[PDB]
Amino acid sequence: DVNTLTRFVMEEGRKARGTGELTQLLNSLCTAVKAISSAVRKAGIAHLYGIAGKKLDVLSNDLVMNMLKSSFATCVLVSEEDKHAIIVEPEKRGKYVVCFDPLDGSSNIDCLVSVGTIFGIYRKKSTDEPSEKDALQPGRNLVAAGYALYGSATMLVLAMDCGVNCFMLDPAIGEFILVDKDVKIKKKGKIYSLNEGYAKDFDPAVTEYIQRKKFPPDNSAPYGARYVGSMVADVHRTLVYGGIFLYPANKKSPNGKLRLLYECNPMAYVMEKAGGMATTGKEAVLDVIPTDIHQRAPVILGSPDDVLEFLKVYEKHS
Amino acid sequence: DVNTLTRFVMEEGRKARGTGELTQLLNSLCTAVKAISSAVRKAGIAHLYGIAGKLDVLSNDLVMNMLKSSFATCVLVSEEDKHAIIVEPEKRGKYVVCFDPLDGSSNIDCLVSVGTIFGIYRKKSTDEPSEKDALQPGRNLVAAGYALYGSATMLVLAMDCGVNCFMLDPAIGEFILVDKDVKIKKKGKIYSLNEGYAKDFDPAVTEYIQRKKFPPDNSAPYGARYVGSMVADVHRTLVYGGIFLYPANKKSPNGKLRLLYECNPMAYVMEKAGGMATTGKEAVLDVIPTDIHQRAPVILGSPDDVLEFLKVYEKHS
Amino acid sequence: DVNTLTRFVMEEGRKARGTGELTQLLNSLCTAVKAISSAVRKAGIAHLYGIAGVKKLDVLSNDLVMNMLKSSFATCVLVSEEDKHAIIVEPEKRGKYVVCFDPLDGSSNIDCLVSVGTIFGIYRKKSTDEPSEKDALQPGRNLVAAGYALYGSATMLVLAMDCGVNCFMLDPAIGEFILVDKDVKIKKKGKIYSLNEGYAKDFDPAVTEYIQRKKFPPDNSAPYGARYVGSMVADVHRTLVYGGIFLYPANKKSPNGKLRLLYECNPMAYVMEKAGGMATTGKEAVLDVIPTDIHQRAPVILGSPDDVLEFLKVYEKHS
Amino acid sequence: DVNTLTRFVMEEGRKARGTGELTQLLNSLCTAVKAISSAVRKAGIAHLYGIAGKKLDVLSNDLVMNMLKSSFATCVLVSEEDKHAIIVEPEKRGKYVVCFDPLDGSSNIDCLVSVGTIFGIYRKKSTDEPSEKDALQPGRNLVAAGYALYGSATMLVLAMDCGVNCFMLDPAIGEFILVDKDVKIKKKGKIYSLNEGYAKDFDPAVTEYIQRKKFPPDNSAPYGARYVGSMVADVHRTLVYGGIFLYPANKKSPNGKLRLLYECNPMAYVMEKAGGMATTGKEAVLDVIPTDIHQRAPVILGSPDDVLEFLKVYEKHS
Ligand SMILES: NC(=O)c1ccc(OCP(=O)(O)O)c2c1Cc1scnc1-2
Ligand SMILES: NC(=O)c1ccc(OCP(=O)(O)O)c2c1Cc1scnc1-2
Ligand SMILES: NC(=O)c1ccc(OCP(=O)(O)O)c2c1Cc1scnc1-2
Ligand SMILES: NC(=O)c1ccc(OCP(=O)(O)O)c2c1Cc1scnc1-2
Repeated sequence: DVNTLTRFVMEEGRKARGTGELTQLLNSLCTAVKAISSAVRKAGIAHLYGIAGKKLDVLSNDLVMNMLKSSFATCVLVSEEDKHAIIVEPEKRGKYVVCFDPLDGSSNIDCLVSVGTIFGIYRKKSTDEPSEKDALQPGRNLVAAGYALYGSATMLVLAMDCGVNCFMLDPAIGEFILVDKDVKIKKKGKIYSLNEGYAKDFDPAVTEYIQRKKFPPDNSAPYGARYVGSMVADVHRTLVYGGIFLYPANKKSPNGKLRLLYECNPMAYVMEKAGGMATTGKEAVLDVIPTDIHQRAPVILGSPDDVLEFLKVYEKHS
Repeated sequence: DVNTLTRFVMEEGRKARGTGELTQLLNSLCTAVKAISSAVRKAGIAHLYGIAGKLDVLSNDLVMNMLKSSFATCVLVSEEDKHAIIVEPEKRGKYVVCFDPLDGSSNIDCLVSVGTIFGIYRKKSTDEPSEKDALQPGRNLVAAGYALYGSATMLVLAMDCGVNCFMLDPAIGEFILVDKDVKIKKKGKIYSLNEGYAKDFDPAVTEYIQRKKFPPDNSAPYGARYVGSMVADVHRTLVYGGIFLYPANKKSPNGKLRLLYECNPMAYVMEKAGGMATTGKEAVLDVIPTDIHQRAPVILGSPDDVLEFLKVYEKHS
Repeated sequence: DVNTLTRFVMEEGRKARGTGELTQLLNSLCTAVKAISSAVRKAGIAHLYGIAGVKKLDVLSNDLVMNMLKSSFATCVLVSEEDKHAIIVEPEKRGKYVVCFDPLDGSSNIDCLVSVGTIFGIYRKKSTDEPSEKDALQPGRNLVAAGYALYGSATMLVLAMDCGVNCFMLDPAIGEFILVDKDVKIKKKGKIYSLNEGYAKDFDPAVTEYIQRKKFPPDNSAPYGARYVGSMVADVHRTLVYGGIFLYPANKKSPNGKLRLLYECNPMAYVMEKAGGMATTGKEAVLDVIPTDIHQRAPVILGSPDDVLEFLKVYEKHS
Repeated sequence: DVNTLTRFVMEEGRKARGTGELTQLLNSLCTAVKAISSAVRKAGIAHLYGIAGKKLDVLSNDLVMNMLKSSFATCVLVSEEDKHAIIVEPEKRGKYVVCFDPLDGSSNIDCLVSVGTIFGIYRKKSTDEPSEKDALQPGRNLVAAGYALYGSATMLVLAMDCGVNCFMLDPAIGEFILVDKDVKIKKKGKIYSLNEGYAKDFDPAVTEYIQRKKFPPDNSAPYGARYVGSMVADVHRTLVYGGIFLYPANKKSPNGKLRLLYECNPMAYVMEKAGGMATTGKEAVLDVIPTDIHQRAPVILGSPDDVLEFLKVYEKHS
């Protein structure tokens, strides 16, 4: 029996016996993702080049912002594109807070590298008028999170209490088809992923861990390396094939490089619901209590056995 | 003035004052690429999952059938077939095509970028068409390039007139020229290779990479990128500059990538863009093949970067 | 503020405070319509012609609607022209709704690329017994929702319910039905008449006179223009958009008409009335006919109120 | 062996051993048709209705005009949209003259009625400077003509000396696939098509002919009636199923309503190449010598036996 994102979300929402807001929020997000996908694949670019005689990152942010506002299900929206949190006007306010990266990896979009949209949804905790503070909740409080990967094909990965589910976008009918149910990551993988160009500035624990991947002390087979440079692409591969992904702090970026609210937490949430792990090295990414919407956070995630191994090394140097 | 792949190819073909075969060959290849793109993006997958109650193989079938039906080819070598395919007499043309229908499909499960690579040669002898016709050095290529099915689909075509990039507009199924006579940066800031092979690296590769991470002159270290799909990594190299490596080692003296449909085409694109592509010992394009599926080591990209690698290579030779 | 079919239906369903079944039913129908549209526009036809080295569209369309409706868990009885008998949903997937539909209206002459469409009518099961064909034998007056999808120059879904008639345009770039016309109302009177005049010889006297009045106005006013696509969804939609009248009447040859009551007449009659229009068999409102056979035919004259009323005047003159 | 419009045209052009201009002209027209089709099917309409926060007839004209000019194959362009003939600038001039209707039937497009693009291509016959006069050639001089129908699906019908060929647009790959080769219309059909709302003003010959279709003299079954209201739709159905199409002259319109250069001649050309007929009642549409680029012309076309029958009636009243 075929299942669609719309059908799947509607059913889960029905079981929750709530107001239906999260359902509308996700439906709206889904529509925005399809619009972003269409623009990313360059539909209509011919008109830009004069067949008849805005930047993608900006368009993507506009699509998400507008669809979420018009869903009547949100009150505070934090985007990687905007310096300040966006406060939804009173007549369209809902009880949810959304932190998102409209188009992850767009910086190197020129090379047609895979790009994506990352999102994390929280239920407003405070009763105060909506403000940026409502987005400062630990990832542990997420009600839903995931991402859309615009790679060889477009896929939406949605994680919630019921687990992780993957939907493939069928461009013929503009429908997200459920192709992988209640996904779980491999206990242990054979791929490590990180920008080794930072080698010179790596912390000792990262240096040793990577060394163990290339020169297994037990003389087992060395791990293969992959690093697309786009978090959504690297994380998704990690989910599908297992292994480990790292974007640790650098000497130059003492608090890591990736952002906690819309890059780390969402992926950490997907990973844990898939039976995986995500740590800053000191604690679970999901337990970090944010003080700034754009603060950075180090992150090491993936197969449990792989992350545990890294933590062992980390502890040795602590 | 907008330009399309069809219009561009037709015009160049007209200037050559030939039979029009290469034009038809490229038109057919273009159509196949759009079909592969459509399937790669998973159009119609809903029917596979029961809404009404392999990609590598499909891609090879699309290229094979379109090329044969173009009446412009006589010998077809594919990464998917053990032996060279000989076009039936009634559909034979003067060209030989070596191609990889869907490069990087091995990891297609993670939705990693994939692509199609191709190299076109003019048959050199009047001998009945055979596998030998595809054993020409890349230096003899008349046209070569690839289609990248990434965030968007792009077709990169290299010929004597240079390198031109066309973006596929899915709304009208038309390849739009967006970058003309492309040239790669003299020097980049990104190195690309599977460092998981570190333990088995050749001494020259180990030192070169060490210089990218720990520049002896204390300059900024290079960033690392390795998609795992040749078309994706090579295209990034072309767009941003830098270097790409899939070298040889004691255990793989000739490398892992294939000369005919992976190395030669990319080497050709690189040189036409003012870049370089070496096996370490000689230019990839000068290697004279003896086997259609033979492997070849390859280091390509910005000239200053490749030259630097060669300096290190020489140091260990 | 943009609105989509999914958002619109979800909201209306929420206001009804029910089980959410009709919402799932409509979502599923929507998905099927997009799939039908894709196939109708011939996506992938290249594969059929050997680009890489097959079932009829009416059959595929029926399969799409049937499968999506069954999988919605919101239906129990499905009537289509395809199957002679009503389809009874298996117990484990039964919902409280009954759906009567025409998977691909006008497919008979589809080779000419004439506009085609999907027509549907949704009823709430009334009986307490086991689902059967009988549950589809309700007068159109009992419809909870009805409409059609027109696969013409563009694809549009017209949905009629108590709240009125709303038109959604399918944006192929994102596979989303965009609301472009809200609470639509048909013009009080139009200037176009639509029917197959090839049946002239067998026309009922009332139809003959009425048409005569459209071509040769009694008060020498401007004669009406004629349009007849041959596809009910196309002709009816034009009638809704431009106003006027559509006829597929009965006669000596066809005493009960040619179009089907359950999945052709009732749905269009429902859309017409919700839009402030009319739909009569000549004797009574189409919506009031109590069916005794799921495939029974019914004569139908619908469109602008003033035009239908005028027809009825002529009809009465011959009665 | 699959064939595409691009492949088909390139091959025919090669056999002509010319400059390649008509090939480029057709390729360019093909691209324009795909762009028009995309817009007609309303791709991107979501952006018009605010998903992120120019009329079709005008856009269509712009697409055809721009693509034809940029083909470097034309010198004079006549469109139903522009009062005066468009003269291609010197640096982009080619030897062909094109008369076209960018979007036929767009007047009633609000009802989603089928619409289409009609075109007729002539070779400039003069040696002087390009002018409106170069478009005043009888249809008999056409080198190529046809139309694109944007109906349930999009199809391009191309007629040339080699015959009539039909190509279906596959939206998945934006390719026109040849599905019907060297098409021939039925000797006799069973459908008549005309706006009977003009009955009161019908010419006596038209009145009698239609009367014969409804009340047959040989007691054969009456013809069925069909009238979409869009010439491309009605003419295509006539081609596919056979029969007859009429848009005759009456009391008020002695010269008919449809335009000779970009509506009548192209369809007349398609019909004759398909073994059909097209008459004004007095002579073959293709033999009319135009004196005004926008002049009207009566037209009766379709299956030969049907047109011949009409002509018999016409002669009876002459
Ligand atoms: N525990 C959960 O995962 C949970 C809790 C409350 C919910 O809805 C609450 P509402 O906003 O309707 O008040 C929803 C979920 C999963 C989904 S999917 C669509 N809605 C929900
Ligand atoms: N020098 C060149 O780059 C060259 C030589 C011969 C050619 O065709 C010869 P034909 O097959 O028509 O005999 C073509 C080219 C560039 C292009 S683009 C389309 N055709 C050609
Ligand atoms: N009066 C109405 O128009 C009405 C009554 C009950 C309904 O749902 C009942 P449910 O199946 O949820 O129990 C719905 C409607 C309009 C829409 S749109 C989606 N659902 C409904
Ligand atoms: N006999 C014909 O129908 C004829 C004559 C000359 C032609 O090309 C003349 P050119 O512009 O290349 O000089 C072409 C055709 C059919 C086609 S299809 C593409 N080109 C042609």
